[PDB]
Amino acid sequence: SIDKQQIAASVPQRGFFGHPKGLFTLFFTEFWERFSYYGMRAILVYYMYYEVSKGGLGLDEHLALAIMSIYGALVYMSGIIGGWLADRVFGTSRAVFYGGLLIMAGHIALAIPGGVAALFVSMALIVLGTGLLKPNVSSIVGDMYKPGDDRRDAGFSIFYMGINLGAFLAPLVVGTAGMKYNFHLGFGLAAVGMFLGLVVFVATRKKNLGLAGTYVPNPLTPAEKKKAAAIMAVGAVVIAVLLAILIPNGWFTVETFISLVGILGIIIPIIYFVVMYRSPKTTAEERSRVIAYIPLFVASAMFWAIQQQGSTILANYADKRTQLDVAGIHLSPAWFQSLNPLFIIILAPVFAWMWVKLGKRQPTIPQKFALGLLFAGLSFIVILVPGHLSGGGLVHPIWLVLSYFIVVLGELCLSPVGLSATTKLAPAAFSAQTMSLWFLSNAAAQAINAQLVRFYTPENETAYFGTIGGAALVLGLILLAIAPRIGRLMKG
Repeated sequence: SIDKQQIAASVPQRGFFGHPKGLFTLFFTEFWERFSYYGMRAILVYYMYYEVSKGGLGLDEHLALAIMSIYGALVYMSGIIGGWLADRVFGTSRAVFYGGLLIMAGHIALAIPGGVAALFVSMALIVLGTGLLKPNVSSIVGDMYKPGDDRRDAGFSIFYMGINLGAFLAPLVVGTAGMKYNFHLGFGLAAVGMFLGLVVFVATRKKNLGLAGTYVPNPLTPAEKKKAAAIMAVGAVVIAVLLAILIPNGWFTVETFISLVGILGIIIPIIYFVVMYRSPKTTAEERSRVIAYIPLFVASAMFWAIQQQGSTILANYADKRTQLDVAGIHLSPAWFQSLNPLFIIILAPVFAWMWVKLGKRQPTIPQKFALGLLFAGLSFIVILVPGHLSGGGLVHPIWLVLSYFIVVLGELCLSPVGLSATTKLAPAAFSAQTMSLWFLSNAAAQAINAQLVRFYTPENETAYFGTIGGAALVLGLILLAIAPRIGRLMKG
């Protein structure tokens, strides 16, 4: 580990609107990575189930939606693996570079002509790449600011703005090109986008970032290196023999893989909670807090289940259930993916002002978890209405827009206090696993979403939206009732 002051001494402190010029490097690196990921994601589901004559892969709609959900789950889990790799072996800067290369390679696999096999390879590359780049790029920006610098909070705020900006612009650019012209063109623009991010990072990181991220904070001992390497070596071999027998006659299929991730989505959080609660490095007070964190984890998972279905289920809804031909123009179904980031950009300052204005009268963190859950459930109730009232046929796009608007209201309640809630209720011995634990509920939600896809049909569409939305409302009411007890248990 290199001293923070010596790190800051290597980084230029000016050059980018009162901020270090390294922020420029990191803002645009992450922007383009998010742009590419969100652009590709906006059209990926359509590319999967559209007929082959339309340039699609011709897969079943349910299979496509399930794969999308597994995709997001694996990406979230990959950030945990990748965060460990930078911290213990690569360094954050080197992780961003290698990750970025893998991401770019993944987009290329989609850009070039190919079938379902090309998609699976692309998925693996992006999952691995995003895991290395996404969590580690945000680690470097902190390195640029010396302790006591009041520009730090402002720097992160600007950096995070690029994530939303990439999320807003991508479906309008990559989505339009992919849907209107050709799918591979859109995937190609995503590849170009990531390439732009790679260029800016590689070319400018030496001067702009200096020593930041070029070191290994927690390197393995020599004995650990041999211990680690053998496990993956044995691990890699063991997986290979299994799949070789399983692929033709097992039979390990994409459905089995989807089921596995669904199994992992339930098992993994359980193991995490058991380990924390049974840990000999925990106090009695901390063990009670872990228990108190359980309903908060469940609420998060329920909320993110609905929210992340906006990129899957509602994506299919925009394409199959929504009147695109309005006002003499044809709306692109991928454009609806721009709704969530747009509403976030506009409403987030309003919510912040509201919390400030409320002051002591503002809801507590567990109550904000409940509010988020109530809004999420409401968004599904609203969404079923038009299809329910109409005998059949497409519905007005205003219903879907409203549904996205409502879930954002819930997101701005739960999400900003999500990590904060996790830190306050996690034992000091597990203080390092705080981000992973918070990410885990979002990952588990998406893994579960994939199992729920089969229930989403035109026949029981009302039942699907109603049961899920109803479940969120019920849990929301329960959480409100136990919120006072949980709030008092929080550290502070």
